[PDB]
Amino acid sequence: HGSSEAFWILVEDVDSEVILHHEYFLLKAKYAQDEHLITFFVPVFEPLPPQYFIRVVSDRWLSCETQLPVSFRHLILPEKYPPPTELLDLQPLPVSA
Amino acid sequence: QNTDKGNNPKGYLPSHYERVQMLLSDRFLGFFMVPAQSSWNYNFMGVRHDPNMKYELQLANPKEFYHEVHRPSHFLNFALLQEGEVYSADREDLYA
Amino acid sequence: DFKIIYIAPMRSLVQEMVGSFGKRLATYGITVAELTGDHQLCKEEISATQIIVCTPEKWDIITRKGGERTYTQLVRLIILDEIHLLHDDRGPVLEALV
Amino acid sequence: SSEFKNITVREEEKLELQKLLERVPIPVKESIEEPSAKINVLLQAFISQLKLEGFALMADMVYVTQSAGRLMRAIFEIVLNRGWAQLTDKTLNLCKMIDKRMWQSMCPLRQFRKLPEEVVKKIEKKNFPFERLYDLNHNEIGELIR
Amino acid sequence: DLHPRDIDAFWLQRQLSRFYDDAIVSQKKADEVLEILKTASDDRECENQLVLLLGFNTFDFIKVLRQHRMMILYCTLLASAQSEAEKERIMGKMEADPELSKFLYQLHE
Repeated sequence: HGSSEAFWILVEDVDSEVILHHEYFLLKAKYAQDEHLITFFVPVFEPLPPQYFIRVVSDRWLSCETQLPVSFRHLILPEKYPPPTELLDLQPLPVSA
Repeated sequence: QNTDKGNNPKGYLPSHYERVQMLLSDRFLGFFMVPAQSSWNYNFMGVRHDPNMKYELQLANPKEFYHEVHRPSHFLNFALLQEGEVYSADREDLYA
Repeated sequence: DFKIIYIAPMRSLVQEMVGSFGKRLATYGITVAELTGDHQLCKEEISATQIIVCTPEKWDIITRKGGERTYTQLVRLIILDEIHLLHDDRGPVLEALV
Repeated sequence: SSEFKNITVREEEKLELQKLLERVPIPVKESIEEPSAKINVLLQAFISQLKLEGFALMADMVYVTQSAGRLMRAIFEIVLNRGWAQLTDKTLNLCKMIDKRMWQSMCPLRQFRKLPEEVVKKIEKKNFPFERLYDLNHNEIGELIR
Repeated sequence: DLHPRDIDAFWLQRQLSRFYDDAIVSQKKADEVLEILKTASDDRECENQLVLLLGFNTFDFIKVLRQHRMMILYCTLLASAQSEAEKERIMGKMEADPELSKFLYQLHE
C-alpha cells in the first residue's frame, strides 16, 4: 500500500449518471484501522429519489469499490420553509420617530 | 398447463391476455435491484445459470448487457504473458 | 531544511544516479530517490528525500500538478544534467522548468 | 488523441492486427486500416497481455500505453469534473486497468504481483465473486481453490 | 400609472375593499385614510399613519397612497363633492397649486 491509499468518494443519484458530490480521500498509513468521518452535503431534487449511492473506489486498485445505498425510503424531508419577510419600502425612519 | 416451448403452441388464443393501461412518469423515480453476489446477465455465462438457482438481491444499479463482468470468458481466457516483453521496445515513461 | 533536484534526461540515467548519489552521500544520511509513481507517491517522495533525481518531464508534471509547492522554498539547487536536451523535442520541458 | 496523430497503421503488421482484433474484448467500431482502430486494439492488447510480434507494433503499443496512463487520467478528470458517473466509473476503471495491466474481470489478486499466476488462474477458473474469499478461513480458501 | 380620472369618489373604498371584506369597515378605513391624507404634516408621518391604520400588510396600496398623496386626496374630495359650491371650492383650491392644477387638467383632458 505504501504511505497512503487514495480513494474517491462519489455520491450519485438513483440513475448513477450525475455525481452529486465527488471528493478525494487519503487513507494515510498512520490512520488505518480507525474510522474517518467525511461530512458533506448533497443536493436533493423535487422528484425525491429512492436512493443516492456512495461509491468509495480506489484511485489505484482494480475491483476495490464499496458501494453503499443511502436509501431515502423513510426520509422525512423538512417542509419547504416559508418565504422571508420582505423589505417593505418604508420611507426611511428619521430619528425623531 | 403448457409445455410446448415453441412459437406456436396448441391451444394458444389472443383471449389469453388483455392489454392494460401503462403510462410513463417524470414525477417520480424508480430504482433497481441487482443480484448481490453476481450480476444479472447470464447470457455469456449460460452454463452457470440454473433455473433452481438461489440469489440474494442488492440495492444497486444494473450493469450493461455487454459489461465486462457479464462476459468473463472474453476477458479471462487470455494466455498469460509468458516470456513476453523480452524483445519489447525500450521507451522510458518520462512522465510516470 | 533543503532539497536538491537533479534533473537528468533519461530514466535509467536517473535510476543509476540514484544509486551513485546514494552511495556517495551515504555518510551524510542524505536520502536520494527517484520521482516515480502517482502524484501522491511523488509528493511523499519529495517530502521524504533530499536529492530528488528525476526526468525533466516528471519534475515538470509535479510542478504543474503542484506537488512540490510546499517544498520549493526548500529547493535550493536544481542540477540540469545534459542541458543540451534543449535541442531535443523534449526541449520545451526544460525551457518551461528553467 | 493528438498524441497519436503520427501513429499510422502500416500494412506489414495489418495481419497481426487482425489477430488482435479477433481477440481484444472491447469491440472496435473502426476498420483496422484506420489508425484509431490500431491504437484501440493496441491498448486492449496491452491490458489483455497479448503477446505481440512486430517490433513496430510492440513499440507503438508501449508508446500508446505510456501515453494512455496520463490520457486516461485526463479523461477521468474531465469526466469526473463534469460529473458523469457512469463514464467516471469506466474511466477510473480504465486508468487502473492500464496501470495494473489487467482487465477488471480478472482476479484482484493480480495486483499483488507476488502471487504465482497458476493459483490466480485457478481462482479465475473457479469463478465465484471475489467477495466470497473474505468470509472463508485459510483452510477454506485453500480447499476452495484446491 | 395612476391617473386622476382613475380616482373616483369611491376609488379609495374600492381599494380598501381588497383587504376588508366587510363594507362598513372598508368605508371606515376609507374615510380614515382620507383624513390621514388630508390632516398630514408631511410625507413619512402620513405613511407611518397609513401602516399604523392598515398594517404591514396592504403595503403596496400604502405605497400607491404615499406616491400619489395629493392626487388621491384631492381627486377623491373633488369626485365626492356633493354640493356644487363644494365642487367649485375644491377646484378653486386645486387651481392654487400647480401640482393640483396638473391633476385638474388631467381630470378633464
